[PDB]
Amino acid sequence: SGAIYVGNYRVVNRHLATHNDWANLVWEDSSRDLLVSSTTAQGCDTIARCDCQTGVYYCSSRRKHYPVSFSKPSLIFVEASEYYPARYQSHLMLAVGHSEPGDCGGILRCQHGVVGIVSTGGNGLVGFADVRDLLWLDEE
Ligand SMILES: Cc1cc(C)c(NC(=O)CO)c(C)c1
Ligand SMILES: [Zn+2]
Repeated sequence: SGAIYVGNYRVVNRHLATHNDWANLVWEDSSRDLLVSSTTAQGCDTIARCDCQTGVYYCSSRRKHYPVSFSKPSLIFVEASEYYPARYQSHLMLAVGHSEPGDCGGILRCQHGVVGIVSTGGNGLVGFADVRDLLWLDEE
């Protein structure tokens, strides 16, 4: 589980979005596993605006923050899960690291702020949904 809180926006894994998230939906993209809902109060997380390929993510399944290299966001084939059938996930970054279904929502951060959230796993590789192209999160 886990969310980014920037301005009056809340960014979650589409598959872990609540009734209130959908009820207060701003934007979702199933192919990205992303959803943004409107929030009553202001968030404090800074979104990275950068082409960083190194950072630290939180892995709840190890209660540990792992420094990682990660690939640039790309269209990648992701095997079937509880929430999506075997499909091509867009805006996805891969690193070598541990990832279990419940690690979705763990933040990936570089020196600039939040790069994305854990979205995929398996075969000793963690996948993060990029949010750095969503410029509109830094305004209204
Ligand atoms: C955090 C996380 C971990 C794993 C193993 C998976 N599974 C897949 O990659 C697809 O089957 C998903 C969706 C999320
Ligand atoms: Zn950066």
